[PDB]
Amino acid sequence: SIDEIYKYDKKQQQEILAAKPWTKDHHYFKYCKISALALLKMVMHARSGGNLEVMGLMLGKVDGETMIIMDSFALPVAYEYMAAYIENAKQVGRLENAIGWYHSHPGYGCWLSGIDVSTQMLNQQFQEPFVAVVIDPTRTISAGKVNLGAFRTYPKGYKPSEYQTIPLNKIEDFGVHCKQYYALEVSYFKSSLDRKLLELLWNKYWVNTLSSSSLLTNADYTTGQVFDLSEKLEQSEAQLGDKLAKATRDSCKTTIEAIHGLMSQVIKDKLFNQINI
Amino acid sequence: ALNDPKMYVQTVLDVHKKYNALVMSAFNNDAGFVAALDKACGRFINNNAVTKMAQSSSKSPELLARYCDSLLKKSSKNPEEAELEDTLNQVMVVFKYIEDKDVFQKFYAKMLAKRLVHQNSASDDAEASMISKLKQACGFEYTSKLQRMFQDIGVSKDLNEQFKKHLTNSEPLDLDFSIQVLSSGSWPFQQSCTFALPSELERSYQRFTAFYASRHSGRKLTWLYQLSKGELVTNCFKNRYTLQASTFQMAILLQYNTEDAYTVQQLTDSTQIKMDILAQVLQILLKSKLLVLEDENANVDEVELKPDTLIKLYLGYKNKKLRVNINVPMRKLLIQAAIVRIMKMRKVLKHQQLLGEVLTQLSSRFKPRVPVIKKCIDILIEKEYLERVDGEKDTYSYLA
Ligand SMILES: [Zn+2]
Repeated sequence: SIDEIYKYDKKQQQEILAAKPWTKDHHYFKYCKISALALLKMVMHARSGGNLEVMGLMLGKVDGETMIIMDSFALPVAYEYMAAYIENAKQVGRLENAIGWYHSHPGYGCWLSGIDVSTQMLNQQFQEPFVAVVIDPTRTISAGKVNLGAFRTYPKGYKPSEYQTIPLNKIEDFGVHCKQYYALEVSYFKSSLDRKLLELLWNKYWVNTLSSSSLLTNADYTTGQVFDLSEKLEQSEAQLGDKLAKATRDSCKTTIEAIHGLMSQVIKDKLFNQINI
Repeated sequence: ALNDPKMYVQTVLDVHKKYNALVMSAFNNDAGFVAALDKACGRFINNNAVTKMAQSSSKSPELLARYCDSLLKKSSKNPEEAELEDTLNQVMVVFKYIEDKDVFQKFYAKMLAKRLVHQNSASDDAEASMISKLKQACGFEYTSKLQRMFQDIGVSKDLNEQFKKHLTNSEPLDLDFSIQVLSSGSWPFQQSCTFALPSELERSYQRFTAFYASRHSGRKLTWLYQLSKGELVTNCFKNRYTLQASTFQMAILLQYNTEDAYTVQQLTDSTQIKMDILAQVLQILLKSKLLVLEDENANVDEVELKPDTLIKLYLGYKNKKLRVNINVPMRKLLIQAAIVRIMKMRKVLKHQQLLGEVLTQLSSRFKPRVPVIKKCIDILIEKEYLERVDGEKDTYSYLA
């Protein structure tokens, strides 16, 4: 039956909030579990603004080293409207409180800006569990895959690459504000049961899958991945003379995606072209 | 001080100078003596007590402008340009201590306009020196209005002497014509009262416009008859009288060319002058006793100036004064929030680049105008908000 993500346990949440285990170690949070509804609403709001920028809050809880997100609600926008709409979190009947904020970067990669990192610093300083989601609408529309942006920042006065596609303009902002935040591994959870049963509506499409036009839809994504892998491997070599394991994993995922696209193309060719010859 | 602020200003000048000399002799930069200086000059001088219950507070910091006006205005024997310059030099030092310098440039510009247009300015060469000193205080933008006012005075002076040369090639004018062309958008003056030009002054008028058509193309002329004067002589009286009067009084007097008496209504209809202005002109003319009515016993005060009384020119005019001169004078808070909001994202921004991003992005409501935004950004950067760059170009930065 698995599940067990739901059934918000108030006592455990209060205990983990009062313990404050992330104050001692800065790299406490490493895994971000976004829900299906969270992603659906986030991407819908991100694309419902086109090239304009949208932002809202996302509700969830904390379990050990993972931060689970169950819901997300948009915002009207800096004026009194946003503050008035914030009361929705405590006005409705829901036990998930609030865990962070999401905001879109329409065509500017997935990194965190200077104002973004400053707001995240403030939010972490006075609201201990907080994460920032920096999803990109244009990239997921063009490439057909969703890129995630869980980018929790570091504390002030403390000292301790993936979507590097910004050609000219905002790459300067990327370089200066790069060590001020660390990415979180995004691992999606499906509630199973009802949603797993109802996911048959994806099977209803059956045409975008049969004609996917892969390997050209996200050609720029693969070229960027290879470009990142090149200096990842160069850094692994410099250290060697485990970054090599990470470079090997990245190469394996990129190659697996390429071979999956080729397999889809071969299946389509066998299904359609090799009939009535 | 309110009644005669002339000697009040002179008191401040004398006290300040002597304070420096006494300290360096024996005190050797005493802490107590220096501290007491900054507390006395600020509160007691900048804003005095009687500005509250007299419903006059804006005029108090504006008495410095009229003092400098008196030095550059045509008057009796004035101090030479050897001791006056050094007193004006220390005036520049104390001027930067005041925070509302904007009102200083307004009142001095209005007072300079009345001094220049009426030829009442003295030492016009020294006037250029005074304005040049004000340029170094803030910049050419601060004195943008003032410099144009002085420039067109010189242009009109050369224009008049060129017009005289043009007169020799044509029929000579029966009267000496001089005109200050002034400029539009840089002067406080504006045409407000309609006027019917007398038939005697029309021809010269036309002549000048011809001279302004060949010399300049695509330029109009908004004549200000309320600011124009002239000299009119009488050739039928017992004695020659060369009176000096404005254009309105000139037209009123010239209306008696064909007849001897006129009623107020005909004067209003023929010259198309507004009721209030014409009433004031008629009253000041009656003060000089140039025009009289039938009933001497009638009092002008308790009897209203109805537009039916028949005033006739006084043919036996023998007024005891030969020097008659009737030419004597008769909270928004949105733009600051917008500025800080737009400076939030961009740490460093130019002044004019910031302008427009706030000036006209929200222009659909409450058109803010440049000076309001300039003043608001000044009072913002004053209170530890923008802290502009130390001099590298004109970037305003943020917390840098
Ligand atoms: Zn952002």
